[PDB]
Amino acid sequence: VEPVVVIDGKGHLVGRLASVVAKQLLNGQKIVVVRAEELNISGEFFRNKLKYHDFLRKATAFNKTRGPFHFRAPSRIFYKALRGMVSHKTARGKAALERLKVFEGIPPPYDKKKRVVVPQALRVLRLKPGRKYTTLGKLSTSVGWKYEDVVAKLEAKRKVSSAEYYAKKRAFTKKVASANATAAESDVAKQLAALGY
Amino acid sequence: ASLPHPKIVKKHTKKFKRHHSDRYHRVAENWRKQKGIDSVVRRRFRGNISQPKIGYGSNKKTKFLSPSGHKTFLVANVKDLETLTMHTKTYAAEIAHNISAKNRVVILARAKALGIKVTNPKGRLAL
Amino acid sequence: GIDHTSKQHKRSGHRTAPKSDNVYLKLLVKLYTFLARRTDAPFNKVVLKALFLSKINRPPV
Amino acid sequence: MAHFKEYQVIGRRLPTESVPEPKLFRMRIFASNEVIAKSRYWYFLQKLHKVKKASGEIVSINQINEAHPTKVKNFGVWVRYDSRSGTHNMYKEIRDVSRVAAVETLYQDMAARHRARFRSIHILKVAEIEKTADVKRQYVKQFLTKDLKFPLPHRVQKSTKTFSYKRPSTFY
Amino acid sequence: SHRKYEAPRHGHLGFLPRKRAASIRARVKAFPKDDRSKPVALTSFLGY
Amino acid sequence: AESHRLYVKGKHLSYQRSKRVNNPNVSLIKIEGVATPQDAQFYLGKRIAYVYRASKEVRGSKIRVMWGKVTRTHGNSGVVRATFRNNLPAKTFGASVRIFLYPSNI
RNA sequence: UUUGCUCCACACAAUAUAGAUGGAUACGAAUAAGGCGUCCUUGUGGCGUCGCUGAACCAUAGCAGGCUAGCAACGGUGCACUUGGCGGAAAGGCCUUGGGUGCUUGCUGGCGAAUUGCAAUGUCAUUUUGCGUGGGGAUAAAUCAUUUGUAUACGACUUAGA
RNA sequence: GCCCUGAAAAUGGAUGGCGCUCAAGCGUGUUACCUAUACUCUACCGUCAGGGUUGAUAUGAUGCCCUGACGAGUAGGCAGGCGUGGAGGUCAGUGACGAAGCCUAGACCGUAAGGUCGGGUCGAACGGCCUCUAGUGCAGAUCUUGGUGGUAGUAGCAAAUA
RNA sequence: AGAACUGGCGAUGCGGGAUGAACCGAACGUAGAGUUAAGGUGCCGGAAUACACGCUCAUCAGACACCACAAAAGGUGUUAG
RNA sequence: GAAAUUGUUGAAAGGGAAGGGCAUUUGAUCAGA
Ligand SMILES: [K+]
Ligand SMILES: [Mg+2]
Ligand SMILES: [Mg+2]
Ligand SMILES: [Mg+2]
Ligand SMILES: [Mg+2]
Ligand SMILES: [Mg+2]
Ligand SMILES: [Mg+2]
Ligand SMILES: [Mg+2]
Ligand SMILES: [Mg+2]
Ligand SMILES: [Mg+2]
Ligand SMILES: [Mg+2]
Ligand SMILES: [Mg+2]
Ligand SMILES: [Mg+2]
Ligand SMILES: [Mg+2]
Ligand SMILES: [Mg+2]
Ligand SMILES: [Mg+2]
Ligand SMILES: [Mg+2]
Ligand SMILES: [Mg+2]
Ligand SMILES: [Mg+2]
Ligand SMILES: [Mg+2]
Ligand SMILES: [Mg+2]
Ligand SMILES: [Mg+2]
Ligand SMILES: [Mg+2]
Ligand SMILES: [Mg+2]
Ligand SMILES: [Mg+2]
Ligand SMILES: [Mg+2]
Ligand SMILES: [Mg+2]
Ligand SMILES: [Mg+2]
Ligand SMILES: [Mg+2]
Ligand SMILES: [Mg+2]
Repeated sequence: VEPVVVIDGKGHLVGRLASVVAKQLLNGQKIVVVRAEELNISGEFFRNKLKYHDFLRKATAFNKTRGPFHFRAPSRIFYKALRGMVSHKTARGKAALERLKVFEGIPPPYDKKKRVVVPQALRVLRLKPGRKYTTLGKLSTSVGWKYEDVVAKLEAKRKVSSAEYYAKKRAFTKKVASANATAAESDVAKQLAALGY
Repeated sequence: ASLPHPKIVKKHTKKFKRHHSDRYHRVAENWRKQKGIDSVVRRRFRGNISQPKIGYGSNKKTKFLSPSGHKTFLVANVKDLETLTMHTKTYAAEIAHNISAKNRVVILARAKALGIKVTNPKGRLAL
Repeated sequence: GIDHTSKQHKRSGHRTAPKSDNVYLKLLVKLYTFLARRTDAPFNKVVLKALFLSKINRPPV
Repeated sequence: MAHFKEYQVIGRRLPTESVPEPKLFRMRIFASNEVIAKSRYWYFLQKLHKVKKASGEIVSINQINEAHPTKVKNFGVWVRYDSRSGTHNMYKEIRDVSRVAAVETLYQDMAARHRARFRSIHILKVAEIEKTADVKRQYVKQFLTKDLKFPLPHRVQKSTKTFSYKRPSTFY
Repeated sequence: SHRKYEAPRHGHLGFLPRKRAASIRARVKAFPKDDRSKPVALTSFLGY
Repeated sequence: AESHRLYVKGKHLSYQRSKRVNNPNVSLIKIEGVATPQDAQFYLGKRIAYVYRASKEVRGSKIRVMWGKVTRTHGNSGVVRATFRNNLPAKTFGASVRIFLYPSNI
């Protein structure tokens, strides 16, 4: 319904999230994924590290620069899942993948925009409690991503700024809800209530 | 003005070009049926050219009809043309390729007099 | 798909006209075709069939 | 093989001049329809007596409805089933409101825990345990304590829409 | 079949490609870790 | 007002297809706000326009229209089948279409 | 540079569109827990309340939205200015000040619309580019050739030369 | 029962891939839904079969028309047609006011073999129909003759002192 | 490697088994509509991230017949007897 | 005065071939009433 849908990837079950995003992309919706480092994979961290090492040992024998590239960043791991689920060798798949942006953290353009979640991909809703899971930032750091610390620092800064913004917004919302509390027994408000508003 | 006819349906309008006539110059486009034992076209594998078959045959009611609803009749002179005087709504005259320009003028004038349609009235005109 | 119990598009195997191009024989066949159709006469039907027969099927009498 | 109904099936071992009025054998067959009910009847009668469908007849078939479909009961169920390596008898207890629901739960449970398909299971007996403290399986007994209450922690509501705007909660 | 006699491989695969450096001045690709208690000083010098 | 729209937004998803064979004669349309075939029954028969722009002005406009109509529901999730006078180009997989409210039975 | 280049505004032309058709509407964390409000003894505190989806919220009436007359209230909103601040992860945005000006459907009137003929996207968006009219601004390099040998098969590299 | 140990091979790699853990896994049950050249209905083509109609203006009775069914195919058989050189007849056919030939992401007819037309080029003959006849149809045969490419401005044009 | 009966492939496209002569489904004139077969319905990919009861956590999990493998023997792992 | 092959001009397309089938967009072009 929006021109751009911004998904907060935190705790979003990378494969299920990639399925949702791939279908949206192919249907024609622009998707921006933020906080890719906070994405989750089901299974133990050691399981997923071993899986990525099995991925890492695959490479073109006669020239490793031709073989499958092993992107270490969480955003690029998510992008790998999503690309594997898009028909990326066609022009249609290329257009779909151009309709997508993935980020670690929440960069400036999208830090002041609304973020959504995908309930059918959310870890807390999908995984049975007690099941172990991996965090993409930790997996990526373990397999060679160099910027977990920088992203964490920038995220702490962004969260300070956003908490200040939200304190201001909550104050204003209290003001508005109070001014709406009065004029709730007025004739116009009672007609609105009769009509369902 | 031709006889009324049902809407003309061409079941297959694109030419049946011979297999590999796009691949080799020596292979002409004139349709030839593949006789090869392994021929993917003869075996009719999905994705290959279609072959002419009787199912493509056109409705007998509209067969041989030009888009205007007339059947073409080749005419070489005024006598050939006048074989169509009582059939102007069914047949249209086509002047033969080898008719000279002055004979074409004569034929056109006579066809106009007889209300017989000519399919190629602009052949060998005054340049 | 149909499990055909017999040969499809099988011709009857009987002559329906003379192989001959004799115009007079064809006129006789036309006459006896009319008769066999519009008389209900077994004779007319069998004569129409006999008019189609080849030479070795019409031995001299 | 589907949602079950219970049928009484009565068959005859068809009469002759020697034996008129044969001995009218009856069975309670859990089946999803009457064709299967009669098939199972003949299967078990051929396991039991010298008779077959061609030498007998189905005297009657009648669905048996639960007499009290809206009271919770504890059922003891005795089954005989074939594993991959042998045949075994088993006793289980199922809490439900009807024999058909108990038997459906039993078939699901045998498939789930022993990979015993329908064809591999015989329902030896289904009987309501009238007296609690004769319930001998803890997974049923735990539901018979006084004033039984329990929460349903971690509620997961399904979204009608792809995207949500709220970061939902699992409270209940 | 196997090599039939073991020898170490010839050359170092970590110094690939054996191509011309993109500049006549070699890039410093890592500077010393900063210790921010010391005074301000250059971490390198240029010479001939 | 700011809004002037009298059509329901839709998306051209794909052609009718099996795994490896598509059928350009039938397009699949996701109608916004329709999640069941029961809801899509309302839009069965409604006219659809794919509206696109061209460089060459033709008959007084640089906007061209491909008309079609909803024919039946598709699947379990509100997608519908649609047929157009000329089949949609298939570069429009993911492009927006307009499902008008006529022919109306309200 | 046979009057070049660039920036702003305006008009006229082309050029296309992976696809606008009211608004991408910003805490963070947890989920065997939270949000909000309030209170105190400011806490891993007390009390109240809410969720059970955005089915929300905001916006939304007027020749695709005309021209006018009032009432009420000093609100809302567009615009060009203007004050100060914050924002570097890709900041290119967020907030804020004062005056001006337009609209206001918060309420009450007056006039207009037709004939696109019973529908036909019935054209209202943004992407580049070009040209013309004004106004502001700037006034180089690279390559070849020669040369060097820290280089070199040739290209390339590294040098020098008013 | 499921899971684990048992369980070691050579380029890097395969539940098809991604990925999936109250599954998108396993066992089982219920519905909804997707789509084959299959099934059902209809149209059209052809084939076969059964029929109607020589009572006239009525020229296609091998015709016209009605009804039903059917249609895969190598090797192979048969049928109906398309095209070529030459021959008898005919159209008192075409033609220096332009025959034949050739070129032509121009048009028309035929399911097709093919046929026809327009435009350009050209210069002396040629065609429709009914029949006759054959040295009558090419993608291949390391086919024959001739011509022409990519390789390619490539290999190279460096022995015999200059 | 060799026999029996049948059905196929050869001689056969089409939907399915990713892929494949033979397997599953179904055999084929040209089209339109509807319904299906076998197979499927997270995304690739048309089609329920359907509904229901359980089982399983694998530091080599498992994931549909032909078919592209695994055994004996073991485990207070866990489940049911 | 054909074709192979080639030059020039014009048009168009072009991420490890090209060519093809079904369908439609776009551009160019064109017959029919
Ligand atoms: K050719
Ligand atoms: Mg590295
Ligand atoms: Mg044709
Ligand atoms: Mg073969
Ligand atoms: Mg060795
Ligand atoms: Mg194992
Ligand atoms: Mg699947
Ligand atoms: Mg299952
Ligand atoms: Mg069909
Ligand atoms: Mg007949
Ligand atoms: Mg045949
Ligand atoms: Mg000869
Ligand atoms: Mg000529
Ligand atoms: Mg040509
Ligand atoms: Mg001469
Ligand atoms: Mg010969
Ligand atoms: Mg040849
Ligand atoms: Mg050959
Ligand atoms: Mg040769
Ligand atoms: Mg030669
Ligand atoms: Mg040389
Ligand atoms: Mg030499
Ligand atoms: Mg020498
Ligand atoms: Mg053979
Ligand atoms: Mg077969
Ligand atoms: Mg397989
Ligand atoms: Mg789908
Ligand atoms: Mg064992
Ligand atoms: Mg010459
Ligand atoms: Mg040429």
